[PDB]
Parts: sequence; C-alpha cells; structure tokens
Amino acid sequence: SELDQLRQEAEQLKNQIRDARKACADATLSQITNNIDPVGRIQMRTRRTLRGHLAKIYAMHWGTDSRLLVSASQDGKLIIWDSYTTNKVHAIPLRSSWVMTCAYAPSGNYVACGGLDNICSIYNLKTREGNVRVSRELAGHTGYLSCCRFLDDNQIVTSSGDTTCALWDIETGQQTTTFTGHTGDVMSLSLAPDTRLFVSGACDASAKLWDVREGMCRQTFTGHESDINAICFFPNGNAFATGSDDATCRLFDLRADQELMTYSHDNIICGITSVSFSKSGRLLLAGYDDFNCNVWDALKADRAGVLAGHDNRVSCLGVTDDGMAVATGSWDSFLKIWNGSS
Amino acid sequence: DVQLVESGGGLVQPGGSRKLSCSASGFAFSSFGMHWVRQAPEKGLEWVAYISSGSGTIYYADTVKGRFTISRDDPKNTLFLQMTSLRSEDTAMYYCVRSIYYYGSSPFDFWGQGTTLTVSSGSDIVMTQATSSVPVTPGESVSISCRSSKSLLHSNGNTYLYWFLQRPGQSPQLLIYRMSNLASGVPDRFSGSGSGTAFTLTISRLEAEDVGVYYCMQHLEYPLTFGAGTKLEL
Amino acid sequence: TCKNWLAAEAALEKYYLSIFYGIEFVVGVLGNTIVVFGYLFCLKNWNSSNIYLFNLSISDLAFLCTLPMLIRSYANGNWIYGDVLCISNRYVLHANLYTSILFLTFISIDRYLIIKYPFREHLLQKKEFAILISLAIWVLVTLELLPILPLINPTCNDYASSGDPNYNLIYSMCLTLLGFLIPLFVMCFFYYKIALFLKQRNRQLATALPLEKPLNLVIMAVVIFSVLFTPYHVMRNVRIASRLGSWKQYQCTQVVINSFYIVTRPLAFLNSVINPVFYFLLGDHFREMLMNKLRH
Amino acid sequence: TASIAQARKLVEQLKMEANIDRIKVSKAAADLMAYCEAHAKEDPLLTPVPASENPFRE
Amino acid sequence: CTLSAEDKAAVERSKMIDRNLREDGEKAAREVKLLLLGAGESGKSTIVKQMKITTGIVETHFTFKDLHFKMFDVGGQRSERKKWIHCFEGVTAIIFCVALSDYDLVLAEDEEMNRMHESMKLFDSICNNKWFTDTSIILFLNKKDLFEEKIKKSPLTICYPEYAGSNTYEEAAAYIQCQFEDLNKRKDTKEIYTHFTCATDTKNVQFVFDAVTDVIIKNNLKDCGLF
Ligand SMILES: O=C(O)[C@H]1O[C@H]1C(=O)O
Repeated sequence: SELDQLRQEAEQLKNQIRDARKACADATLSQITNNIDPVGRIQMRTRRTLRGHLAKIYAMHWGTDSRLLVSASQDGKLIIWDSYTTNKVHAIPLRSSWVMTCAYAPSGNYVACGGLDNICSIYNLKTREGNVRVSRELAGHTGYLSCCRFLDDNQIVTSSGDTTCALWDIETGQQTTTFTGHTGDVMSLSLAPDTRLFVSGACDASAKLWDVREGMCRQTFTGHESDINAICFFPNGNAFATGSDDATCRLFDLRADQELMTYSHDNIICGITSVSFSKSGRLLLAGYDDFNCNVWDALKADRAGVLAGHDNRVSCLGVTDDGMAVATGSWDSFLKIWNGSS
Repeated sequence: DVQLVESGGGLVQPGGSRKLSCSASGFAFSSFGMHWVRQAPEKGLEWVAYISSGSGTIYYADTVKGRFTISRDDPKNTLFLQMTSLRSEDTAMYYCVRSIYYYGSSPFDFWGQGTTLTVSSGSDIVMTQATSSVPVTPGESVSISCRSSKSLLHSNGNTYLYWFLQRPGQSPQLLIYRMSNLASGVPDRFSGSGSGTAFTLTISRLEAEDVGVYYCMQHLEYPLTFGAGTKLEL
Repeated sequence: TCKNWLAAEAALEKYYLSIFYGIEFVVGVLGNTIVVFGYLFCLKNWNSSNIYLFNLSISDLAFLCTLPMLIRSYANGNWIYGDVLCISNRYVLHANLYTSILFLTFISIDRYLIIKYPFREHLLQKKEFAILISLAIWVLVTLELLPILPLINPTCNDYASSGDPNYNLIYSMCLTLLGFLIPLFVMCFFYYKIALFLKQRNRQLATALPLEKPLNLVIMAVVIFSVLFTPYHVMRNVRIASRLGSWKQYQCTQVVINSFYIVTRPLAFLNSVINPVFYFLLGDHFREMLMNKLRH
Repeated sequence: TASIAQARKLVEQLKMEANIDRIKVSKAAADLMAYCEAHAKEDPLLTPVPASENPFRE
Repeated sequence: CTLSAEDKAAVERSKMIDRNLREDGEKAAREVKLLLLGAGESGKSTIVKQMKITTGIVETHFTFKDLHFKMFDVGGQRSERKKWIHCFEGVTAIIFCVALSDYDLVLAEDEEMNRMHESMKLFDSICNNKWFTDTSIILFLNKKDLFEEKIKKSPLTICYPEYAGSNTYEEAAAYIQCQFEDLNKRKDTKEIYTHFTCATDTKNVQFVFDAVTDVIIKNNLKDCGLF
C-alpha cells in the first residue's frame, strides 16, 4: 500500500525532528538564569476607569501614540477613548452586534472590526464631513473572524474559525494570500515588529510561524494540552509566548525551535484569555477566567504581582508602545488603566 | 461638497432690524459648532458670535451683546443671526464659519462666502502684527511675525495660535492650527513656529497664488481676538 | 384592688421594656447593618424598588439608633443626659416610625406598577422621580412631626402622658388619621389589585402553577403591618383620652388601661427587626449576591 | 486520491520543516538575558517613574 | 476651572455622546431575544416562515401584539460551538425544533444511529449547559400529520426498545414528549414549554407570545423578591 508508506515516512520525519531538537537541549533556561536577582514585588494601581459600555467587552487595542484606544462591545458599539482625560472621541454603531475583535491602524486613520458575521469591516476616521463611515467590507471567510491586525493603510491579515488565515488588499477587497495548515479553529495571531513574519495559534493545541511574502509555513510548535487562546511576540522578535486552556503559559524560541519555559501554579485551574509583554520583555502579563491578571517574571518563571478589581472574566489586555500603562477589559463592561507607583 | 451660503444682506436705516441666514450642505451640520465673523470695509476680521453643537453654549462679543441673537435650526440645516437697533458701525461683510472640537481636530477650517450689510447715515488679549505691508518677488522665502500680550501656551502642551490667508476677492482660508500643524489640502511650503508670545510663519518657497493678507488669531480664551494682517505684494 | 395593678405596672416598666428594647436593638441593628452593607457594596444598578427599600432600611437604622438612652433611663429610673437630649430622643422616634410606614406603601405601589407596566415604561418607575419622592417623604414627615415639639417639653416622660390632654388628644387623633389609616388603605387597595392579577394569571394557564407563593407573600405583607401597628394606635388614643377631665373615672381603671398601653409599645417597634429578613433576606437573588461576595 | 494528496502534502511540509539549523538553547537563553538587561532602565512598569513624569497621575 | 476653551468643548461633546448611548440602550432593553436551535432539518425554516408570516448568523425581526421579537438562527456556523455559545448567555428563551417523523429514519453517516437519538443528545447538551442554567426552552414537535401516517407502517418499538406499546398517535406523542422532557435535570429553576406544531400560522406566534409573557412575569417577580 501507499497510504501506510506515507504515514510511516511522516512518523520517521517526526522522529528525526524530535531527535534534532533534543540534540541542542544542553541546559535549561532556569539553570542559566539562576544567577540574576529577582524582580522583587510588583505593585500597580488603577488610574482610570472607562465606563459607557452596556454589555460584555470583547476586545481592545492601543493607538501608536499611547493616548487613544478603541474598544468593542456586544451592545453593537465601537468606542474611541482619550485615556488622559477619559473623554469619548467617537462612538460607532455596528451593523452586526456579534463583534469579537478590533484593531487600530498604525497611522491612526482607520479602524477594523469583525465577528460572527464572517466579515471584516473597515472604518474611515478622517472625512470631510464630521462623521465616521464604512470604507470596505472584506468577505470570503466561511467561519467567524477571531483576530485582525493592520500592516499599513492598505494591508490587513485576519484569522478565521474555518482553520485559515488570510492577507487582504483593502483597495480592491480581494484576498491576496491564504495560509492553510491548521486542523482547528485559529484563535489569535501576532505580528513581528518588522511585519515580515507572523505567528498563529489554533484549537489543535499548536502554533505556527508564517512568512508573509512567500505565504508558507516555516515552523510548527507543540507542547500544550488544550486549545491556545492567546499569543504574543517577544520585543526583539526572536521568541513568543502562548496561553492555553490547560491553565499554563509557555515560551518558545524561534532559533532553538523548542519550548524554553512554562509558567504554571497549583492554585490556577482556569484558562488564559490574553497575554502580553512589557517594554523590555522582563515581565509577562496574563489574564485569566478567575477575574484577575497575573504578572510573571519571564526569565525566572516566578509570580511577581496580581491585578485585581474586575467582577468577571478578563477578556483583553494591552500595553502601550512607550510602556507607561496597562489596559484591561472585562465581561463586567468596564476598562481599567493601571500604572506603577515609585 | 461642503457649502455654506449666506443671505439677508442689503441696506438698512439706523435703528432698524434685520435677520441673516446661513444654509449648509454637504456635511454633518448638527455635529459642528458655528461662528459668525465680520469684516468692515477695508478693515480686518472681527469675531461676532458663537453657538455650540446642540445649542448648549452661546457666546457674544462685548460690542453686540443685548442687540444680537444667534440661533440654529438643525432639521433644516440653517443658522440665523437676528440683530436690532443697527448703528452705523455695523456696516460689514459677514461670514459663517464651522468648527468641531475633539482631541486632534482642526477648528475654523471652512468659511462661507459672506453677505454684505450697509447701514445708512477690557482684559482682551491684544494680538500685534508689526509689519503691515511687504513687497516680494516669486521664488524667494518670506517670514511673517505675530506677537501676543499674553502667553498662549496652556499648561497642557498646546499653544493656541491660528493662521489664515485671504486672497483678493475671496473668503479666508485656514493654514496653520495650534501653531505647528498644517491644514488639509495646504502645500508643504508653509510652516509655523514660535514660543509663548512671539510666533513666526515661514514660506520656504513662493508662488503666484500666495499674495493676499495674512492674519494670526488666538483661541486660548474668548472673545477670540484677531490681529491686523500683513499684506504681501508682488 | 389596684395596688397589685400598680406593682405589676412598675414591674413591667422596669423589666419588660428594657429587655424587649435590648433584644430589638441588637437584632435590628445587626440585620439593618447587613442589608445596608450589602446594598452599598454588592449592587450595581439602581431602580425605584432599590431606592425605596434602601430608604426603608436607612429609616429603620435611624429609628433603632435612639433606644440605648431610653433603655438606660428605664433601668436606672431617671434621666441623666439632659433635657435637650429628651427632646432629641423622643422626636426622632416618631418621625422615623411614620417615614417607614410611608415607604412601605410606596413599595406596594411600585410592586403594582411592575406588573402593570413591564419593561418599566412609566414615569413613576424612574430613578430621579424616586429620589424626589423620597426627599418629599422625609421633608413632609418632618413638617408633620414638628408640632410635637411644644408638647414634649420637660424628668421627661413618654409622649402620651405629658401635657394637657386636650391638645394631646387633638394631635393624636390627627396623626392617627393622617399617618396610619390612609397609607394602610392605599396599601390594601394596591395589594388587592396585585392579588387579583396573580389569581387570574394562574387560573389562565397550567405551567407549574407556582404563583401561589407570591400570593402568600402579598397577604403576609398586609397581615404583619396591621397586626403590629393597629393595637399601638388604639391603646395610645384611648390612654390619652383617659386622662380627660370629662372622663373622670376616679377609680382603679385609670391604672389598668395604662398598663394595657405599655405592653403594646415595644411590639409595635418589632416591624423594624422583621423588615430586613422579610423584604431582603427571604429573596433568593439577594442571598446569592451576598454569597458571591462572601466567596470573593 | 484525496487522502493520497493530503498525505503527500503533509510529507512535503514535514520534509521542508526539517531543513533549518537550530542553535543551542544556552545561546538563546543568553540572548534573551542580554536583551532584558540592556533595556532594563527604559521600562516604566518594571522601574516606576517619578510622579512628576507620569501622564496618568491623579 | 483650569480647562481651556477647547477642553470644555471636548467635554461637552463627550457628554452628548453619553446621552445618545444611554438613549440607545434604553431603546434596546425593551426587546425580546430568542435563540433558535435544532438538529439538522427539523422544520426550522417552516417555523421561521410561520413566525414571519453563508452570512454566518441570520436575524429575523417581527411584531405581535405590540411586542418586538428578534430571532437568531446560527445553523450556518459550522465551527466549534464551544467557542461562541457563551455569546448568547442572556437571551430570553431558546426555541428547539424537533421532527417527529424522524423516529425511524437513519442519518446516512454510520447507518446505526437514527436521527431522533442525535436530537436527544443535542437537547441534553444544550439544556444542561453551564451558560443556560436559568433559560427557558420552548420545544416544538413538528410534522405530526406525517407521524400519524408513519405510525401504522413502522412501530415505535424501532426507536424505543422499552416502549409498552400502543401504536397510536395519542400515546406515541405523549411518550416522545416524556422522553424529551425527562432530560431536564435541574427541573426547579428551568421550565419547558411543549407544543405540537400545526399547519396554521397564527397558533404558533400566540404560543410563543404566551410563553415569553410568562417568562417575563416570573423574571420580574424574582427581581422583586416575591418569587
Ligand atoms: O413617648 C413615647 O411613648 C415613646 O418614646 C417611647 C417610650 O416611651 O417607650
């Protein structure tokens, strides 16, 4: 038979890859970092509280100027906040109220959203009239849209529940590239700082690294036991972190091609909803189902602090580009800005 | 396109009354605050009145308080100025101006065409433009200076100074807002800088359409004073 | 034969009043503190029902916070806090009593309006109107209780045994009519309408037929109020009318009626200890919301 | 047909994957430590900033 | 008092936005939201047509006796249901459609599991979900006319080995309804409203209206502490 031959060849290739990875694992990161001082105890306080949403908040995203942000709720509203003064700049009503993601253009001129309607809608913020209007509606996915990120004013990459990712052209509305290879729903994606590669995580408990220009998969990372809900990229672009339903976070290195550290505790038995890094990459922030956020020493895998103050799930969090504040959204319909105290 | 059209001018005997109308088209009228500004014959600009978005705030100049009333009608997209007991110093051309206020916006960015009105026979910030006329030739570079009696720099990083240019036989046009930013549709030759009280506007090159009068205005506090502009000659 | 009557009256005023007042104080302050803390911490949205119930609890606490001086004075047998403290204790009592009485009837009206207009589409179901009505209730009760100042002027006795019986009788009858009977009738009318609606609804469908329980609670809300409030007013008015010169009994009957007024006094205050359990703690949602905060 | 094509695609992807070069874990760990150390002083969350320079003071 | 003029104007704009948001929320809070479910083809489209008279999620709006309904149909979502069912946590009710004529048909996948036993599994999964612990279910049993004919040709013992056996419509309908209603475990905080769907288009919206009115009244009584 030929099916058995191909299955055996695939198994042999998997064994060869496992042996090649095991060859280069000489010492663990804990042993290497057992000679650096602990970060200490991290304490943060709530500076602002943004109210005005009437239902669960599902996503948020910072602007590149570290002052404006956009948030999406299932009451059918996108809201743009000025965080310094708490003022609302724009409120945008959506045609479909089942939104699950939102994005902010790095130029500051456009916003994007999508959800259970399988469509990514683009909104223009700078018009001769005083209103915000829809610019384009990208359609072509056969499952719910779970994430979207801008590359420039004319390019955007999305992940769908039909086990696929896509790179679009906003001016024409056509899919420029398609990324297939996952066997489960793709739940998140993250762009590298140079925007030449991106990493995705799916419900088959695996993550993948994709080349944007050539449109193929270079590397596949496994090790989790359940679905991966969140993914983030290390500041220097050579590592990334994943959060999953098995109540652990994990760190992967691109050049070593394997997992470096696991962040878990015996008192945590809930899934991770969101994950992010600090400006230097020393701290890792993760949001959980048990209503609070945990701060981890990335290099030593120790707990360092807790952000508490929400009455329901922490569904989204983000860190500014200058690293001055954190933002957390929640199912209790509030957003909070957090800062450290000298 | 954005349009503001004015009506209601003409000849009026002293002590009479008149109503001026301003009809808007091409933009979300209800979300903009609106201003009435006027220009006396062979003189400079002078702010008259302001009505906010939703008509929750109203401001008048001290020289017209008690005789002028500003109102808006949003369903029909109209702005009205009703004026009574008209003295001989009210003969002028009136302009309808739109302005919107949020973080990052550009107020005073569109002006109407204006309508003419002919009448038969205190702690305000002073804005000073020393030079009143300049001859110049194409291809060169020009600097225009403006000075203030108060520091326009607020304690939030913003300096509230605006630049306008009026070509002959035309309405004023915005060039620079908040002392550094460039308006939409304006060439990149124009630039602005300053400090506290002294401000300058520079034209890196020059063309044949930059002739006219240049005005500096302050938006730090009402009553929103102007300064007598500088005329550029060929 | 009224020697034994006088001895029994002295024993009652010495022990029964102090004991009942102490029990009522402790239980009521505990319950009302629990309810106030729960509302102030584990509550996000506020509607008319929440406002009325919160004000009722606040009035109950304010009323209960004036017992210890009375208990101590009755135990010792004299007043050791000053006359101004006499006019400052015996005034707050009655004002808070009648404020709570009015808040109960407004609770009944709101319960009728919730089934008359679901989705809360009536003007009376708005928070601002509820706050305005609460302020009006407080101010009106204070105004109606102001004419009690010159009568309790002092060594200071109870209200019903001080002053000329003529003005006492006039004000007592006026206050019994304008502060007890009208709210009772309004409450009875609106709860009757609610009962009719709930009977028809269960008669027009099979379902689980569970709407007998709210019908039971509707009748209990009416029974408790009347049972605890009526005898106090009857005995107070008859006691004041007893002192009248025209009704010169000139026998032991003067003492006995007085005793019959003492016993009814503390039980009438029972409504401020029953209320937190009946209107808040018996509800499943309030208990679950408190349990969730206990878990956190 | 369909299963054969799927298996062939999987085998080709697996063959393409096992062609990169992997550096030692110690080098990657040292690189992460070096990056974290070099940028430590520019992290307001790790090292809090004085209240005169915090934009979110209130 | 330390705000510049433009700051005050921005604050005024923000206040107007807040007012509009509150008005929109008040308007939207006075509507009934229903989630429509069923296993495969079970007359669900027929019910949609009855109440009324690719894109991911389908919404239908209608009015009956001065009340507004919003019915959500999610049959086009072929992805994992576990990842988006919690979006519908606060609906008023769930309408579950079941075809009575499927008691002897077999899904053409394994040729071993009949369609009715798949509908029972779906109903068990939805009724005992953690997001729907206090949500009422309106159960529609469609195709009674076809069931009446199919009863004679095929006995009900094909699907239920433990049936006592009456082989009549009156007893078979009751048996099937009992089997479906027996799957509700926490039958204290949840109710089931069962209806045998008829051809007429006016006796179905009335039943939905009655059930929704009952649900709203009980919610209000529970809120007031009387239930
Ligand atoms: O004056 C009264 O009767 C009331 O104060 C209460 C008491 O004396 O117990």
